[PDB]
Amino acid sequence: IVDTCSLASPASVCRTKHLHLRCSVDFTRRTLTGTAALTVQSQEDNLRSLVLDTKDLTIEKVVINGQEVKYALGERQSYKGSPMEISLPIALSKNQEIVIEISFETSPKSSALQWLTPEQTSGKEHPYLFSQCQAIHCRAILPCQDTPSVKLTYTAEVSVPKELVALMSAIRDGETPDPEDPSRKIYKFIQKVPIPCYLIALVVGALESRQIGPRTLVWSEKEQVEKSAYEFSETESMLKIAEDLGGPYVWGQYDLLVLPPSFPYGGMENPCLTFVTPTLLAGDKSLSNVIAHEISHSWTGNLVTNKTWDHFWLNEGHTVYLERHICGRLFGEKFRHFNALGGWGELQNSVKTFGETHPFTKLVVDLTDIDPDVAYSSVPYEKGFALLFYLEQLLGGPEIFLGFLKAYVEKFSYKSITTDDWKDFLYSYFKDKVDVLNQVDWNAWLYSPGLPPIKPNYDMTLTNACIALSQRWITAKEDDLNSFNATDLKDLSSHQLNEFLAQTLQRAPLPLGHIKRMQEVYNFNAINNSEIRFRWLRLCIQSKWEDAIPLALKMATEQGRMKFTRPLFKDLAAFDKSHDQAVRTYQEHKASMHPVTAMLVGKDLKVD
Ligand SMILES: N[C@@H](CC(=O)O)C(=O)Nc1ccc(OCc2ccccc2)cc1
Ligand SMILES: [Yb+3]
Ligand SMILES: [Zn+2]
Repeated sequence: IVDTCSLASPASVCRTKHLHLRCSVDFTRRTLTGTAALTVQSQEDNLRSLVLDTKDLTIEKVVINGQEVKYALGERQSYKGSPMEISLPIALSKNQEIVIEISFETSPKSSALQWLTPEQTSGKEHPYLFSQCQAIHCRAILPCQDTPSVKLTYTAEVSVPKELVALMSAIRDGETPDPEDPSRKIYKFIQKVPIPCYLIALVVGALESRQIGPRTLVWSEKEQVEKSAYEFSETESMLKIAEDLGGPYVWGQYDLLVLPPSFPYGGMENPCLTFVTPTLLAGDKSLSNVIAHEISHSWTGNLVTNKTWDHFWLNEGHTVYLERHICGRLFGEKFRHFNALGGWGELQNSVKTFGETHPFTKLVVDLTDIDPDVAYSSVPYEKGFALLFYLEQLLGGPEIFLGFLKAYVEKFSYKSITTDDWKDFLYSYFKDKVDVLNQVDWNAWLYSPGLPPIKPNYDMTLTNACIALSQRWITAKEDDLNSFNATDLKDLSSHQLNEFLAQTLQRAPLPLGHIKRMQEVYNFNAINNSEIRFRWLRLCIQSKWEDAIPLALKMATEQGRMKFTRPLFKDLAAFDKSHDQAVRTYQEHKASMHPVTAMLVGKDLKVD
């Protein structure tokens, strides 16, 4: 079996067991320079040459056994990058290992990194850097078998300006002055647990920490540290629940790093140090479900890993399932069901957007010649969760299925697996209910496009009030407008307000006068909760409210979480009154945008 997203030699020929990383972070040249010492193990006899993934990497030299060797860079294959075939002096046989030392330089345009000028940061005095390697961007930082089917420990030391701090997806070893006498510190890191390379992460900036748990520090620039330490207080209690569900948390520390507004995702499950968007800082902890989710990846994702990106749903489907149990443990089973039903709604939106026969709406996909960033959506999260939730109900409830979940984590820990490994284990574990398992339409669930063949059962308690109010607005006529009032919101939680807007948004456009009335009675303009403001502005713009144009333009650019930024640029482009300003705003911003985000919005807007 082969990973169609990688150009490297497959795990069935050789495997990287370890990486030693020495490098310094160069803010003036906007480059990472250093050496990548890979311990490779052969899986065959007479292994004379292996191939690594690269993207826009400058190779300075490839040293083996103190001596240089003959390497070659192949032709670029668009988004995949270019294959780097290294020549081995002495032939390897089964399980024989060799260590290879690549001196490399990263391009300023690395799709894995965003370099921020001081003016792009909170503290206007210092620069900032961060990586984001998932899915296949690790090769844009260094030569590697850039596939999730390979796992490896790594050790790292990195030189940065002594006024700054380096952090990695590892335990911090310590800080010492650089060997070449610059004004630089050389920070050290160690990761003892085998991880896929997409989990290698690096941040370099004016970072400042604050402890919020026994195994948790929150890291951010000085001006965010205080609000964050508050927002994520619940973190350790979520960790404890996660361990109960998943088994022991094996990574040692669980730190949190709150990144600059342009971080592309809500969170990245970097081991030991989760990355999160600043858009979670709502000031009432209401978005802590994202934290629960990242915590859950410490088992589903980071311990048991999808073997290729075709089986990405294993990572995310299970993690969303654990996420919603943690929140259910914390706030009640009726809340777990509210969140699950909301997810089905987001799945509905994804299928309608792509189209119900579209290949990206299948649970298991084929990313041959597809850039994984382009296929990314809520489908693997929500169709994967739906399947696990349907199976929970089919097989006798959450207690029974969480037993399966923990056994599943236990069986495949430290491994990389496919949809079949999962399904075959489900059958093994539930060998006493095989006749129940044979009732499920596996082909449709796993391989058919569109909404799943069957919808699970959801408790409606917390959802009913959302439906009542959305339906009143959707069907409102002139003689209804005067009766709407802020008391409508009186008993609705932040989560219900959001779901109200999500439901209303599915029936957009609403009449313009109706949306003006909504602002008039609810004052949604004044809410800064990002999930809620996101959907409110989408509704205003799709309903042709010109006054919402600058609001939407502002949110789309003042932060770069793609979940918010892409749909806003897309709505603004679709609205004739804002189309031109949308396209010009993008073009004026694409230079200081994250590289992947810049590219995706461009394709969205069809610019260039
Ligand atoms: N940004 C993180 C967020 C997180 O970890 O929660 C992330 O997982 N990114 C990501 C993951 C997979 C990708 O490609 C695989 C794929 C397969 C099937 C369908 C769609 C995409 C591309 C990007
Ligand atoms: Yb009426
Ligand atoms: Zn996830």
